[PDB]
Amino acid sequence: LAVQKVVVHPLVLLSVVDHFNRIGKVGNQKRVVGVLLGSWQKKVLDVSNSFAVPFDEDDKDDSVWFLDHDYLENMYGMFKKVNARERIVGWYHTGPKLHKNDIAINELMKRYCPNSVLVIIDVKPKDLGLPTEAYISVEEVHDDGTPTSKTFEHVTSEI
Amino acid sequence: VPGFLQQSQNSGPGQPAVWHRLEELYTKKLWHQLTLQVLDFVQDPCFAQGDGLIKLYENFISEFEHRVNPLSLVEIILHVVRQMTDPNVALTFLEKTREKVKSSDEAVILCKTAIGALKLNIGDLQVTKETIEDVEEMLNNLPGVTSVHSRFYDLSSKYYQTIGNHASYYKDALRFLGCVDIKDLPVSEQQERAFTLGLAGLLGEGVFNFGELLMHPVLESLRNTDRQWLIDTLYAFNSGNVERFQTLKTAWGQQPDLAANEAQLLRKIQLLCLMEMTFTRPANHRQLTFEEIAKSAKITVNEVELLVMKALSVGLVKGSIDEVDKRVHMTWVQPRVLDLQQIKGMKDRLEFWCTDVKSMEMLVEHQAHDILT
Amino acid sequence: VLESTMVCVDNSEYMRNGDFLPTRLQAQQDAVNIVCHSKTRSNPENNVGLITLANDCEVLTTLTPDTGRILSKLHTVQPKGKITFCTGIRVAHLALKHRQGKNHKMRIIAFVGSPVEDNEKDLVKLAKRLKKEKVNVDIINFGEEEVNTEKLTAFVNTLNGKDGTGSHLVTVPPGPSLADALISSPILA
Repeated sequence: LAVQKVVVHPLVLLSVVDHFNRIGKVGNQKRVVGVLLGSWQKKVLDVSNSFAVPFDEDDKDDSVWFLDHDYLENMYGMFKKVNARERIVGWYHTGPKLHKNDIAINELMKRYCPNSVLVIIDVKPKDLGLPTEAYISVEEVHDDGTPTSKTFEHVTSEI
Repeated sequence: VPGFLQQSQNSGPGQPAVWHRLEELYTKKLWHQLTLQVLDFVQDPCFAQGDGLIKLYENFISEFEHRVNPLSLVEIILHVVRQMTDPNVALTFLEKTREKVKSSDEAVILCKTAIGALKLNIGDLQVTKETIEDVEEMLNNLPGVTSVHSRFYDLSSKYYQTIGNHASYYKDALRFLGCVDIKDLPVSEQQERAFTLGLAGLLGEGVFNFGELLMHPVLESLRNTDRQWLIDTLYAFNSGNVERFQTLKTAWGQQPDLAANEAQLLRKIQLLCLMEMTFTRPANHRQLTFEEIAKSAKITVNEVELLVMKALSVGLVKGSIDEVDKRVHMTWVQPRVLDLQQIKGMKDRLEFWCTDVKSMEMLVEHQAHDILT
Repeated sequence: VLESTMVCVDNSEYMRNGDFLPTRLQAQQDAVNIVCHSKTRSNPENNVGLITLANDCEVLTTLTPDTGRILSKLHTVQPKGKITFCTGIRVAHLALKHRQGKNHKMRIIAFVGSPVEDNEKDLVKLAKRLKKEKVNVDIINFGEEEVNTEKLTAFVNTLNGKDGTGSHLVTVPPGPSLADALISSPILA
């Protein structure tokens, strides 16, 4: 695919943990979503920074969810002023597993980066696996005759 | 200009009340809400056959077409051109129709589908292929599936059926059945489509995944139909039972296409018999004697090698042939659809595998406990 | 007053109708231009943003103390899909929950020009949920008010409860321009 390996820096992990903790201080939340900035080296992603964006969703309905894309653009500009070589390469969320509305959020993010990568970062200290699980959106062409849909193809993630 | 509407208000081809409702919608300028009533009336249960609705185009919809949904503007013209039958001027009609609706790519897709179907009717397969290959590329750019996909898939399936390319016809018929709920289709249409899909799957080139086809709900429309033999034939293809195929010859030979391509059908079912033979045996005993393949596939021994060649060339199975010992060392099979009981057996194999992995992990942890970090 | 508003513009198919001169889409464009300007001069710190009400809700612009970008977004708004009023209001409420300044007050402008295809129970429960968070949703009942005059009635009655005119149900019968009825409505007062 367009992505061969996603390298997530420890700064990204610490930023994600801090974002989750500061939002969860409110005492009523499930996951937090932010934007991932990095560079491109051959076909290996180099996710190196991140910033939190306002985000909310309904507990019952998956189609109801708000993401502040204007905030996304403004903080992208602010970070680009500091580091021009770090560009939007995808997004992240701290939900332990995927969500049904993750495809819609990736479609929203794809405008800023066409080959956006979603890195699910589990804040909970899993004993065996890496905290990061990288996915990229692909058009799955089924052979059963079912119409082509958008799915998340997994990508080998490294720290 | 609305004089036609006022004419039909008193002396109308349809019900004057319907024309009054259309007049009220026009006066209120509920143009889109006028489009639903126009859709309801265009498929008229009274004068769909009469040519009067043709003048509905120029008199009524041509005046307000500048602010109609192109996708909702096109299918009205589909039934409008349904009435007219003159071939060549229909092409210009639909060309102008395609020209006016340029903002919506779906409208262009539907217009090209209509012109492709009409050109398939006249037998111009060469230009129909070019139109199909262009509208397919345009359809790929369209995100997701919409209401226009089904018409495209039907047109392309009919094109491949007219050519006779069974593989592509089966491929596209699967898509068509995938973008349309089967409950909406008539029972006769479902039965006919299931019969043709099974026929293409039998006659298609490289169509070996009969397990997925067998689970298609469309075939369920033929459970009690007289064409149930076809399902049985597919069963004979799924298990690679060439003896079942020869027994069912008395039923499937009556179909002209199966009778014509019985040789290719026999070759395909022989390949599937090879797949079944390698699949049944456990991985320790996947060395099939030449006699076993010859007896199972109802072929001579000296031909067995050639059969394996095909199965090796297509990619159905992997392995090698030891002709000196007259054996076939099969090492890999095309994965097939498994029953729930087979899945349970696979889960039991996973249980044993997990037990072994856990036992060895505990052994390594215990033996190297002092040096483990 | 120091309040934040989010306009629930409608871009359904029925906006193509010429009931409101010149078209319902252009009519609601002018109405949005008027209401956002009114909210801007009401308080310079006020926040405005655009949420569409298409087949699937799409937040065109979040809250911002700017006006021209709202009309810039509305210019590209094409009429497509069917109204989805249930999800649009909750999406807007989620947007207001994350305003730049929490001292602002809740407010949603709703442009309903298509029938609401939902049961009354969902609407009343949504109204109660918004009332719990002190959310005021002002609804313009143009377009198909002949069928929506009852569901929106229950919505506004349950939102406002028994005291206080937190939200209004300004119903504009078809005419020259619904914006010309907005400046006399309590929405802009």
